[PDB]
Amino acid sequence: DDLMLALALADRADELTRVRFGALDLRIDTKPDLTPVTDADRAVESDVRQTLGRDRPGDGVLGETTFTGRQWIVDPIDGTKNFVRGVPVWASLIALLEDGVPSVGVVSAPALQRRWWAARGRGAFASVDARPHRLSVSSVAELHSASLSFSSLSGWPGLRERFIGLTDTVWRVRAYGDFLSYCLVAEGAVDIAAEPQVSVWDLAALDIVVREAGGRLTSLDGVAGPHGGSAVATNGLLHDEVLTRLN
Amino acid sequence: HDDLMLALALADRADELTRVRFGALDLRIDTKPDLTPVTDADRAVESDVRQTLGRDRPGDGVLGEEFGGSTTFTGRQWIVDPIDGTKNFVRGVPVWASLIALLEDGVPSVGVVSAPALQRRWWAARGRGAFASVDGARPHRLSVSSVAELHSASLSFSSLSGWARPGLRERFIGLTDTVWRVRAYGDFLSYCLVAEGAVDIAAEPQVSVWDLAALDIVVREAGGRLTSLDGVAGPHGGSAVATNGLLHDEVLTRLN
Ligand SMILES: [Zn+2]
Ligand SMILES: [Zn+2]
Ligand SMILES: [Zn+2]
Ligand SMILES: [Zn+2]
Repeated sequence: DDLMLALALADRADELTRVRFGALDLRIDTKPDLTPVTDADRAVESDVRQTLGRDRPGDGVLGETTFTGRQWIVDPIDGTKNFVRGVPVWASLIALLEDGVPSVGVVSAPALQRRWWAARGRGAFASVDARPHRLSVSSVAELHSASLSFSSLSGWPGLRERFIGLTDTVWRVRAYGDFLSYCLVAEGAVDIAAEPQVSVWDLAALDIVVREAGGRLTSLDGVAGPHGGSAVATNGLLHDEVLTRLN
Repeated sequence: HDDLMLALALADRADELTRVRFGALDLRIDTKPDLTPVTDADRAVESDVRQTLGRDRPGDGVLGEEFGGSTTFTGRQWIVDPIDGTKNFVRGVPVWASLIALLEDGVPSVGVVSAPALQRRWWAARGRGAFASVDGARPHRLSVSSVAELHSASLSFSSLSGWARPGLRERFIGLTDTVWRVRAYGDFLSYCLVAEGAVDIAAEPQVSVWDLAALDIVVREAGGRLTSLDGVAGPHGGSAVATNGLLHDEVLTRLN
Protein backbone atom coordinates (compact mmCIF):
# COMPACT_ATOMS: atom_id res chain seq x y z
CA ASP A 1 0.00 0.00 0.00
CA ASP A 2 2.67 2.49 1.08
CA LEU A 3 5.12 0.07 -0.62
CA MET A 4 3.17 0.23 -3.87
CA LEU A 5 3.23 4.06 -3.65
CA ALA A 6 7.00 4.06 -2.83
CA LEU A 7 7.69 1.86 -5.89
CA ALA A 8 5.57 4.23 -8.06
CA LEU A 9 7.58 7.21 -6.73
CA ALA A 10 10.76 5.32 -7.70
CA ASP A 11 9.37 4.73 -11.21
CA ARG A 12 8.86 8.50 -11.57
CA ALA A 13 12.25 9.39 -9.98
CA ASP A 14 13.96 6.94 -12.40
CA GLU A 15 12.33 8.54 -15.46
CA LEU A 16 13.75 11.92 -14.40
CA THR A 17 17.21 10.76 -13.26
CA ARG A 18 17.82 8.49 -16.30
CA VAL A 19 17.25 11.39 -18.68
CA ARG A 20 19.51 13.77 -16.76
CA PHE A 21 22.28 11.12 -16.36
CA GLY A 22 22.18 10.46 -20.14
CA ALA A 23 22.34 14.18 -20.97
CA LEU A 24 25.55 14.90 -18.98
CA ASP A 25 28.70 16.03 -20.78
CA LEU A 26 31.34 13.75 -19.16
CA ARG A 27 34.35 15.67 -20.56
CA ILE A 28 36.05 17.15 -17.48
CA ASP A 29 39.45 18.62 -16.54
CA THR A 30 38.99 19.51 -12.84
CA LYS A 31 36.77 18.71 -9.84
CA PRO A 32 33.24 18.26 -11.20
CA ASP A 33 30.57 20.94 -11.03
CA LEU A 34 27.59 19.48 -9.06
CA THR A 35 25.04 21.97 -10.55
CA PRO A 36 23.33 19.45 -12.88
CA VAL A 37 22.99 17.02 -9.94
CA THR A 38 21.53 19.72 -7.70
CA ASP A 39 19.14 20.55 -10.59
CA ALA A 40 18.10 16.87 -10.92
CA ASP A 41 17.76 16.65 -7.11
CA ARG A 42 15.32 19.64 -7.17
CA ALA A 43 13.27 18.18 -10.08
CA VAL A 44 12.86 14.79 -8.34
CA GLU A 45 11.93 16.40 -5.04
CA SER A 46 9.30 18.58 -6.74
CA ASP A 47 7.74 15.57 -8.45
CA VAL A 48 7.77 13.50 -5.21
CA ARG A 49 6.13 16.36 -3.25
CA GLN A 50 3.45 16.81 -5.97
CA THR A 51 2.58 13.06 -5.96
CA LEU A 52 2.57 12.77 -2.16
CA GLY A 53 0.42 15.93 -1.89
CA ARG A 54 -2.12 14.16 -4.13
CA ASP A 55 -1.91 10.58 -2.79
CA ARG A 56 -0.96 11.14 0.90
CA PRO A 57 -2.42 14.44 2.11
CA GLY A 58 -1.07 15.09 5.60
CA ASP A 59 2.07 12.90 5.27
CA GLY A 60 5.18 15.04 5.84
CA VAL A 61 8.01 15.21 3.28
CA LEU A 62 11.74 15.58 4.07
CA GLY A 63 14.26 16.00 1.19
CA GLU A 64 18.07 15.76 1.52
CA THR A 65 14.80 17.48 11.29
CA THR A 66 11.89 16.86 13.67
CA PHE A 67 10.62 13.26 13.30
CA THR A 68 6.87 13.07 13.96
CA GLY A 69 4.03 11.02 12.43
CA ARG A 70 4.28 9.54 8.93
CA GLN A 71 7.14 11.17 7.01
CA TRP A 72 8.59 10.47 3.59
CA ILE A 73 12.33 10.99 3.23
CA VAL A 74 13.95 11.16 -0.21
CA ASP A 75 17.51 11.42 -1.42
CA PRO A 76 16.96 11.82 -5.18
CA ILE A 77 20.56 10.90 -6.02
CA ASP A 78 22.85 9.19 -3.55
CA GLY A 79 26.29 8.91 -5.20
CA THR A 80 26.10 12.43 -6.66
CA LYS A 81 29.91 12.37 -7.14
CA ASN A 82 29.49 9.17 -9.25
CA PHE A 83 26.45 10.53 -11.18
CA VAL A 84 28.40 13.65 -12.25
CA ARG A 85 31.44 11.61 -13.43
CA GLY A 86 29.40 9.06 -15.34
CA VAL A 87 29.92 6.19 -12.79
CA PRO A 88 26.54 4.39 -12.68
CA VAL A 89 26.67 3.64 -8.87
CA TRP A 90 24.00 6.13 -7.86
CA ALA A 91 20.42 5.65 -6.69
CA SER A 92 17.26 7.35 -5.50
CA LEU A 93 16.54 6.45 -1.88
CA ILE A 94 12.90 6.68 -0.78
CA ALA A 95 11.71 5.78 2.71
CA LEU A 96 8.58 6.16 4.80
CA LEU A 97 9.32 6.79 8.48
CA GLU A 98 6.66 6.29 11.16
CA ASP A 99 7.83 8.23 14.22
CA GLY A 100 11.33 8.29 12.66
CA VAL A 101 11.48 4.50 12.09
CA PRO A 102 11.91 3.32 8.45
CA SER A 103 8.87 1.13 7.61
CA VAL A 104 9.07 1.17 3.77
CA GLY A 105 12.27 1.60 1.73
CA VAL A 106 13.17 1.66 -1.98
CA VAL A 107 16.66 1.93 -3.44
CA SER A 108 16.42 2.57 -7.16
CA ALA A 109 19.59 2.45 -9.33
CA PRO A 110 18.44 2.82 -12.96
CA ALA A 111 21.97 2.87 -14.49
CA LEU A 112 22.77 -0.43 -12.67
CA GLN A 113 19.39 -1.69 -13.94
CA ARG A 114 18.63 -2.60 -10.26
CA ARG A 115 16.08 -1.89 -7.52
CA TRP A 116 15.97 -3.07 -3.89
CA TRP A 117 12.97 -2.64 -1.59
CA ALA A 118 11.42 -3.69 1.70
CA ALA A 119 8.48 -3.02 4.00
CA ARG A 120 8.14 -3.93 7.70
CA GLY A 121 6.84 -7.49 8.10
CA ARG A 122 6.83 -8.12 4.33
CA GLY A 123 10.49 -9.02 3.55
CA ALA A 124 13.15 -7.44 1.32
CA PHE A 125 13.41 -7.91 -2.47
CA ALA A 126 15.63 -7.06 -5.45
CA SER A 127 15.09 -6.96 -9.19
CA VAL A 128 17.63 -6.90 -12.02
CA ASP A 129 16.32 -5.21 -15.23
CA ALA A 130 13.44 -9.31 -13.76
CA ARG A 131 10.86 -10.88 -11.39
CA PRO A 132 11.70 -9.86 -7.79
CA HIS A 133 13.74 -12.24 -5.61
CA ARG A 134 13.46 -12.29 -1.83
CA LEU A 135 16.70 -11.22 -0.05
CA SER A 136 18.52 -12.92 2.75
CA VAL A 137 21.83 -11.94 4.41
CA SER A 138 24.64 -14.55 4.38
CA SER A 139 25.45 -17.03 7.21
CA VAL A 140 29.17 -16.21 7.40
CA ALA A 141 30.10 -16.46 11.08
CA GLU A 142 33.84 -15.89 11.14
CA LEU A 143 35.42 -12.52 10.44
CA HIS A 144 38.37 -14.25 8.67
CA SER A 145 35.85 -15.63 6.09
CA ALA A 146 33.93 -12.38 5.63
CA SER A 147 33.60 -10.08 2.61
CA LEU A 148 33.62 -6.31 3.33
CA SER A 149 32.64 -3.28 1.17
CA PHE A 150 33.30 0.33 2.28
CA SER A 151 33.52 3.75 0.58
CA SER A 152 36.93 5.32 1.26
CA LEU A 153 39.66 5.45 3.88
CA SER A 154 39.78 9.22 4.24
CA GLY A 155 36.48 9.55 6.20
CA TRP A 156 37.72 7.27 9.03
CA PRO A 157 44.74 8.44 13.87
CA GLY A 158 42.88 5.78 15.93
CA LEU A 159 39.67 4.77 14.10
CA ARG A 160 41.50 4.78 10.77
CA GLU A 161 44.12 2.33 12.15
CA ARG A 162 41.37 0.09 13.53
CA PHE A 163 39.39 0.15 10.24
CA ILE A 164 42.49 -0.78 8.23
CA GLY A 165 43.06 -3.61 10.74
CA LEU A 166 39.57 -4.95 10.00
CA THR A 167 40.34 -4.85 6.25
CA ASP A 168 43.54 -6.91 6.94
CA THR A 169 41.50 -9.49 8.92
CA VAL A 170 38.66 -10.30 6.54
CA TRP A 171 38.72 -12.62 3.51
CA ARG A 172 37.82 -10.02 0.85
CA VAL A 173 37.83 -6.18 0.70
CA ARG A 174 36.25 -3.93 -1.96
CA ALA A 175 34.82 -0.38 -1.88
CA TYR A 176 31.71 -0.27 -4.14
CA GLY A 177 30.74 2.79 -2.09
CA ASP A 178 27.54 4.52 -0.95
CA PHE A 179 24.23 2.57 -0.92
CA LEU A 180 25.65 -0.31 -2.96
CA SER A 181 27.78 -1.78 -0.10
CA TYR A 182 24.60 -2.04 2.08
CA CYS A 183 22.39 -3.48 -0.70
CA LEU A 184 25.02 -6.22 -1.29
CA VAL A 185 24.92 -7.02 2.46
CA ALA A 186 21.09 -7.39 2.18
CA GLU A 187 21.49 -9.74 -0.83
CA GLY A 188 23.97 -11.92 1.11
CA ALA A 189 26.66 -11.21 -1.53
CA VAL A 190 28.79 -9.16 0.93
CA ASP A 191 28.95 -9.65 4.76
CA ILE A 192 29.98 -6.19 6.12
CA ALA A 193 29.36 -2.62 4.93
CA ALA A 194 30.70 0.42 6.84
CA GLU A 195 30.72 4.21 6.53
CA PRO A 196 32.03 6.53 9.28
CA GLN A 197 29.92 9.62 8.40
CA VAL A 198 26.43 9.24 6.87
CA SER A 199 23.13 11.09 7.24
CA VAL A 200 19.62 9.75 7.87
CA TRP A 201 18.72 10.57 4.17
CA ASP A 202 21.38 8.07 3.08
CA LEU A 203 20.48 5.31 5.59
CA ALA A 204 16.67 5.30 6.02
CA ALA A 205 15.79 3.10 3.01
CA LEU A 206 18.87 0.89 3.61
CA ASP A 207 17.85 0.29 7.27
CA ILE A 208 14.52 -1.36 6.41
CA VAL A 209 16.04 -3.33 3.47
CA VAL A 210 18.88 -4.75 5.64
CA ARG A 211 16.55 -5.55 8.57
CA GLU A 212 13.94 -7.28 6.37
CA ALA A 213 16.79 -9.30 4.79
CA GLY A 214 17.73 -10.56 8.26
CA GLY A 215 20.71 -8.30 8.94
CA ARG A 216 21.55 -5.49 11.31
CA LEU A 217 22.42 -1.85 10.67
CA THR A 218 23.66 0.27 13.54
CA SER A 219 25.93 3.23 14.15
CA LEU A 220 29.53 2.58 15.15
CA ASP A 221 28.48 2.54 18.86
CA GLY A 222 25.94 -0.23 18.18
CA VAL A 223 22.72 1.85 18.31
CA ALA A 224 20.05 0.50 15.90
CA GLY A 225 18.84 2.46 12.90
CA PRO A 226 19.70 5.35 10.55
CA HIS A 227 19.93 8.27 13.05
CA GLY A 228 23.40 7.75 14.54
CA GLY A 229 25.71 9.64 12.08
CA SER A 230 27.62 6.45 11.01
CA ALA A 231 26.52 3.04 9.66
CA VAL A 232 27.73 -0.55 10.00
CA ALA A 233 25.55 -3.17 8.32
CA THR A 234 26.20 -6.87 8.64
CA ASN A 235 24.50 -10.24 8.31
CA GLY A 236 23.93 -9.93 12.14
CA LEU A 237 26.24 -12.86 13.00
CA LEU A 238 29.38 -10.70 12.51
CA HIS A 239 27.93 -7.52 14.04
CA ASP A 240 29.26 -7.71 17.62
CA GLU A 241 32.74 -8.74 16.48
CA VAL A 242 32.87 -5.92 13.91
CA LEU A 243 31.79 -3.25 16.42
CA THR A 244 34.31 -4.65 18.93
CA ARG A 245 37.17 -4.49 16.41
CA LEU A 246 36.17 -0.95 15.37
CA ASN A 247 35.65 0.17 19.03
CA HIS B 1 38.43 -11.98 -41.77
CA ASP B 2 37.45 -9.41 -39.10
CA ASP B 3 39.16 -10.32 -35.83
CA LEU B 4 37.00 -7.84 -33.83
CA MET B 5 33.81 -9.39 -35.18
CA LEU B 6 35.12 -12.87 -34.21
CA ALA B 7 36.16 -11.61 -30.73
CA LEU B 8 32.64 -10.16 -30.16
CA ALA B 9 31.10 -13.51 -31.29
CA LEU B 10 33.38 -15.38 -28.81
CA ALA B 11 32.08 -13.00 -26.12
CA ASP B 12 28.46 -13.74 -27.16
CA ARG B 13 29.12 -17.48 -26.69
CA ALA B 14 31.05 -16.98 -23.42
CA ASP B 15 28.15 -14.85 -22.06
CA GLU B 16 25.57 -17.57 -22.85
CA LEU B 17 27.59 -20.08 -20.80
CA THR B 18 28.56 -17.76 -17.90
CA ARG B 19 24.98 -16.41 -17.49
CA VAL B 20 23.68 -19.97 -16.99
CA ARG B 21 26.40 -20.85 -14.47
CA PHE B 22 26.02 -17.55 -12.55
CA GLY B 23 22.23 -18.04 -12.33
CA ALA B 24 22.59 -21.64 -11.10
CA LEU B 25 24.85 -20.84 -8.12
CA ASP B 26 24.02 -21.91 -4.58
CA LEU B 27 24.63 -18.64 -2.73
CA ARG B 28 24.10 -20.04 0.81
CA ILE B 29 27.46 -19.64 2.54
CA ASP B 30 28.86 -19.85 6.07
CA THR B 31 32.63 -19.87 5.47
CA LYS B 32 35.08 -19.02 2.64
CA PRO B 33 33.32 -19.90 -0.63
CA ASP B 34 33.79 -23.17 -2.45
CA LEU B 35 35.22 -22.10 -5.82
CA THR B 36 34.52 -25.49 -7.54
CA PRO B 37 31.45 -24.47 -9.63
CA VAL B 38 33.24 -21.26 -10.69
CA THR B 39 36.47 -23.10 -11.57
CA ASP B 40 34.27 -25.49 -13.61
CA ALA B 41 32.57 -22.58 -15.45
CA ASP B 42 35.97 -20.86 -15.97
CA ARG B 43 37.42 -24.04 -17.57
CA ALA B 44 34.29 -24.77 -19.66
CA VAL B 45 34.33 -21.27 -21.24
CA GLU B 46 38.02 -21.53 -22.04
CA SER B 47 37.46 -24.93 -23.70
CA ASP B 48 34.61 -23.53 -25.82
CA VAL B 49 36.72 -20.48 -26.86
CA ARG B 50 39.66 -22.77 -27.81
CA GLN B 51 37.33 -25.04 -29.83
CA THR B 52 35.89 -22.05 -31.78
CA LEU B 53 39.32 -20.50 -32.44
CA GLY B 54 40.65 -23.91 -33.56
CA ARG B 55 37.81 -23.94 -36.13
CA ASP B 56 37.83 -20.26 -37.24
CA ARG B 57 41.55 -19.37 -36.83
CA PRO B 58 43.40 -22.67 -37.18
CA GLY B 59 46.95 -21.18 -37.29
CA ASP B 60 46.47 -18.79 -34.33
CA GLY B 61 47.94 -19.54 -30.89
CA VAL B 62 45.59 -19.46 -27.86
CA LEU B 63 46.84 -18.66 -24.33
CA GLY B 64 44.25 -19.14 -21.58
CA GLU B 65 44.30 -18.41 -17.86
CA GLU B 66 42.89 -21.92 -16.99
CA PHE B 67 44.75 -24.24 -19.43
CA GLY B 68 47.85 -22.18 -20.22
CA GLY B 69 49.75 -22.35 -23.55
CA SER B 70 53.06 -21.06 -25.01
CA THR B 71 53.29 -17.34 -25.78
CA THR B 72 54.44 -16.04 -29.14
CA PHE B 73 55.74 -12.44 -28.95
CA THR B 74 55.71 -12.21 -32.74
CA GLY B 75 52.80 -14.12 -34.29
CA ARG B 76 49.04 -13.86 -33.79
CA GLN B 77 48.18 -14.82 -30.19
CA TRP B 78 44.70 -14.90 -28.58
CA ILE B 79 44.72 -14.39 -24.82
CA VAL B 80 41.60 -15.21 -22.78
CA ASP B 81 40.50 -15.01 -19.16
CA PRO B 82 37.07 -16.70 -19.38
CA ILE B 83 35.98 -15.35 -15.99
CA ASP B 84 37.83 -12.52 -14.33
CA GLY B 85 36.39 -11.78 -10.83
CA THR B 86 35.64 -15.38 -9.87
CA LYS B 87 35.63 -14.42 -6.16
CA ASN B 88 32.75 -12.00 -7.02
CA PHE B 89 31.05 -14.57 -9.28
CA VAL B 90 30.96 -17.20 -6.47
CA ARG B 91 29.41 -14.79 -3.91
CA GLY B 92 26.81 -13.46 -6.30
CA VAL B 93 28.52 -10.04 -6.86
CA PRO B 94 27.98 -9.25 -10.57
CA VAL B 95 31.45 -7.61 -11.14
CA TRP B 96 32.95 -10.36 -13.30
CA ALA B 97 33.73 -10.60 -17.03
CA SER B 98 35.23 -12.58 -19.91
CA LEU B 99 38.37 -10.90 -21.23
CA ILE B 100 39.35 -11.76 -24.81
CA ALA B 101 42.27 -10.22 -26.72
CA LEU B 102 44.32 -10.77 -29.86
CA LEU B 103 48.01 -9.80 -29.87
CA GLU B 104 49.95 -9.27 -33.10
CA ASP B 105 53.74 -8.93 -32.69
CA GLY B 106 53.29 -8.87 -28.86
CA VAL B 107 50.86 -5.91 -28.94
CA PRO B 108 47.09 -6.20 -28.12
CA SER B 109 45.24 -5.25 -31.34
CA VAL B 110 41.68 -6.44 -30.46
CA GLY B 111 40.10 -6.55 -26.99
CA VAL B 112 36.66 -7.39 -25.59
CA VAL B 113 35.56 -7.17 -21.96
CA SER B 114 32.15 -8.80 -21.49
CA ALA B 115 30.24 -8.43 -18.21
CA PRO B 116 26.76 -9.96 -18.79
CA ALA B 117 25.59 -9.52 -15.15
CA LEU B 118 26.45 -5.77 -15.35
CA GLN B 119 24.67 -5.81 -18.74
CA ARG B 120 27.88 -4.22 -20.18
CA ARG B 121 30.55 -4.85 -22.82
CA TRP B 122 33.64 -2.84 -23.70
CA TRP B 123 35.74 -3.36 -26.83
CA ALA B 124 38.47 -1.88 -29.00
CA ALA B 125 40.58 -2.54 -32.06
CA ARG B 126 43.85 -0.86 -33.11
CA GLY B 127 43.17 2.34 -35.09
CA ARG B 128 39.38 1.94 -34.75
CA GLY B 129 38.57 3.36 -31.28
CA ALA B 130 37.12 1.93 -28.07
CA PHE B 131 33.39 1.45 -27.40
CA ALA B 132 30.98 0.42 -24.68
CA SER B 133 27.39 -0.79 -24.72
CA VAL B 134 24.92 -0.93 -21.84
CA ASP B 135 22.12 -3.54 -22.13
CA GLY B 136 22.84 -3.87 -25.85
CA ALA B 137 21.81 -0.27 -26.64
CA ARG B 138 23.88 1.33 -29.46
CA PRO B 139 27.66 1.46 -28.76
CA HIS B 140 29.19 4.76 -27.56
CA ARG B 141 32.76 5.73 -28.40
CA LEU B 142 34.99 6.01 -25.28
CA SER B 143 37.31 8.78 -24.30
CA VAL B 144 39.50 9.11 -21.17
CA SER B 145 39.09 12.27 -19.05
CA SER B 146 41.17 15.49 -19.26
CA VAL B 147 41.86 15.74 -15.51
CA ALA B 148 45.40 17.07 -15.22
CA GLU B 149 45.80 17.55 -11.49
CA LEU B 150 46.21 14.59 -9.15
CA HIS B 151 44.27 16.54 -6.47
CA SER B 152 41.21 16.54 -8.80
CA ALA B 153 41.55 12.90 -9.85
CA SER B 154 39.31 9.93 -9.19
CA LEU B 155 41.07 6.60 -8.39
CA SER B 156 39.76 2.99 -8.33
CA PHE B 157 41.81 0.02 -7.06
CA SER B 158 41.12 -3.53 -5.83
CA SER B 159 42.41 -3.92 -2.26
CA LEU B 160 45.23 -2.79 0.02
CA SER B 161 46.64 -6.19 0.86
CA GLY B 162 48.49 -6.81 -2.48
CA TRP B 163 50.52 -3.58 -2.17
CA ALA B 164 52.90 -4.68 0.68
CA ARG B 165 54.76 -7.28 -1.44
CA PRO B 166 56.56 -4.78 -3.75
CA GLY B 167 56.99 -2.51 -0.63
CA LEU B 168 54.46 0.12 -1.81
CA ARG B 169 51.68 0.00 0.82
CA GLU B 170 52.55 3.33 2.51
CA ARG B 171 53.08 5.04 -0.86
CA PHE B 172 49.78 3.70 -2.26
CA ILE B 173 47.83 4.89 0.82
CA GLY B 174 49.52 8.26 0.37
CA LEU B 175 48.21 8.45 -3.22
CA THR B 176 44.70 7.65 -1.94
CA ASP B 177 45.00 10.60 0.53
CA THR B 178 46.13 12.94 -2.31
CA VAL B 179 43.43 12.39 -4.92
CA TRP B 180 39.88 13.83 -4.94
CA ARG B 181 37.97 10.54 -4.84
CA VAL B 182 38.85 6.90 -3.98
CA ARG B 183 36.79 3.74 -4.61
CA ALA B 184 37.71 0.06 -5.19
CA TYR B 185 35.39 -1.35 -7.91
CA GLY B 186 38.08 -4.01 -8.35
CA ASP B 187 39.44 -6.18 -11.18
CA PHE B 188 38.70 -5.21 -14.81
CA LEU B 189 36.03 -2.68 -13.84
CA SER B 190 38.51 -0.02 -12.51
CA TYR B 191 40.30 -0.02 -15.96
CA CYS B 192 37.04 0.04 -18.01
CA LEU B 193 35.93 3.11 -16.02
CA VAL B 194 39.28 4.78 -16.81
CA ALA B 195 38.60 4.11 -20.55
CA GLU B 196 35.10 5.65 -20.23
CA GLY B 197 36.58 8.79 -18.59
CA ALA B 198 34.49 8.22 -15.44
CA VAL B 199 37.58 7.37 -13.32
CA ASP B 200 41.11 8.87 -13.89
CA ILE B 201 43.45 6.27 -12.30
CA ALA B 202 43.23 2.46 -11.91
CA ALA B 203 46.02 0.52 -10.17
CA GLU B 204 46.76 -3.09 -9.21
CA PRO B 205 50.14 -4.31 -7.88
CA GLN B 206 49.94 -7.87 -9.31
CA VAL B 207 48.17 -8.71 -12.59
CA SER B 208 48.75 -11.36 -15.24
CA VAL B 209 48.81 -10.89 -19.03
CA TRP B 210 45.34 -12.63 -19.28
CA ASP B 211 43.86 -9.92 -17.07
CA LEU B 212 45.50 -6.95 -18.86
CA ALA B 213 45.64 -7.75 -22.59
CA ALA B 214 42.01 -6.75 -23.43
CA LEU B 215 42.18 -3.79 -21.04
CA ASP B 216 45.40 -2.50 -22.68
CA ILE B 217 43.84 -1.99 -26.13
CA VAL B 218 40.59 -0.58 -24.64
CA VAL B 219 42.46 2.02 -22.53
CA ARG B 220 44.83 2.93 -25.40
CA GLU B 221 42.03 3.31 -27.97
CA ALA B 222 40.18 5.52 -25.49
CA GLY B 223 43.23 7.81 -25.38
CA GLY B 224 44.77 6.60 -22.11
CA ARG B 225 47.94 4.79 -21.05
CA LEU B 226 48.43 1.46 -19.26
CA THR B 227 51.84 0.46 -17.99
CA SER B 228 53.31 -1.60 -15.20
CA LEU B 229 54.37 0.19 -12.02
CA ASP B 230 57.94 0.22 -13.44
CA GLY B 231 56.68 1.88 -16.64
CA VAL B 232 56.60 -1.05 -19.11
CA ALA B 233 53.87 -0.33 -21.70
CA GLY B 234 51.27 -3.04 -22.24
CA PRO B 235 50.03 -6.19 -20.49
CA HIS B 236 53.34 -8.09 -19.94
CA GLY B 237 54.74 -6.19 -16.94
CA GLY B 238 53.21 -8.10 -13.91
CA SER B 239 51.36 -5.01 -12.46
CA ALA B 240 49.07 -2.35 -14.01
CA VAL B 241 48.52 1.38 -13.70
CA ALA B 242 46.06 2.85 -16.20
CA THR B 243 45.37 6.55 -16.45
CA ASN B 244 43.99 9.17 -18.83
CA GLY B 245 47.70 9.68 -19.87
CA LEU B 246 47.92 13.20 -18.38
CA LEU B 247 48.29 11.82 -14.81
CA HIS B 248 50.54 8.90 -15.77
CA ASP B 249 54.02 10.20 -14.95
CA GLU B 250 52.87 11.82 -11.69
CA VAL B 251 51.20 8.61 -10.55
CA LEU B 252 54.24 6.44 -11.35
CA THR B 253 56.49 8.98 -9.59
CA ARG B 254 54.33 9.01 -6.45
CA LEU B 255 54.21 5.19 -6.41
CA ASN B 256 57.97 4.89 -7.33
ZN1 LIG C 1 23.12 11.43 0.20
ZN1 LIG D 1 26.31 8.73 0.22
ZN1 LIG E 1 39.80 -16.93 -14.46
ZN1 LIG F 1 42.04 -13.41 -13.95
